[PDB]
Amino acid sequence: IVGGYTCGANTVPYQVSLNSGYHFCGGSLINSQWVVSAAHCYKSGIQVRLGEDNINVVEGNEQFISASKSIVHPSYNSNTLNNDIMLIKLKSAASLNSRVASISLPTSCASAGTQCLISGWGNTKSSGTSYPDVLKCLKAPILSDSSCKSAYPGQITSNMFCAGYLEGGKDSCQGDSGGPVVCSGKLQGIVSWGSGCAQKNKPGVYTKVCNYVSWIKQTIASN
Ligand SMILES: NC1CCCCCC1
Ligand SMILES: [Ca+2]
Repeated sequence: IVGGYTCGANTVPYQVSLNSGYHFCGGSLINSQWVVSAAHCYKSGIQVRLGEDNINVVEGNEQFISASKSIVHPSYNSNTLNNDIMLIKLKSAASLNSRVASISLPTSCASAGTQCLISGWGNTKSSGTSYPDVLKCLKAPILSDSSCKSAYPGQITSNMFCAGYLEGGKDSCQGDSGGPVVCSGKLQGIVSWGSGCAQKNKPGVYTKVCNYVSWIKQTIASN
């Protein structure tokens, strides 16, 4: 997260770290046994880490649970990044409490202008590289479809939205991939892609979760 702030330990209880020997992506806990992330985060040997603040220190609220299965969206295209969503099932159900909690799926899509909370352990620099270890947060508005399409000609599908600031300075970045965009208590977005981080006229692009609620529920119901 570039241009954000320190969330505070366990203040974002649905935020997970995906670990394969190291943090490589964020995710969102959506029930006791399932996490939503980005398809571009797919890899084998995933351990889901819940209740994290400092990802390099065991602080006492963590639950580490190995993934039993990963399900990338059937129509994920790794070239265009269309349908950038994946589900991860935990080998065992997490113990839900005030610091490890699920986030609600949307019942309706969010509109341009809605303020959202974006979070993660990614790079905090727009040019250099610095990784923070504690969870960072950013409040950002959803941008209009027209401004999003104008920012990225020929690249924005109906399954993507832009959020952030056209002036630059505030954005999600490398390592925030797969993490939450939460607006009014609903998971509306997944950190997906962009051209660099926090660059002028290049806001972050996010997977439009409201398009996938039916798929998420049917998939969970049968797996
Ligand atoms: N806003 C994006 C975050 C996902 C990873 C690519 C960098 C830019
Ligand atoms: Ca920790």
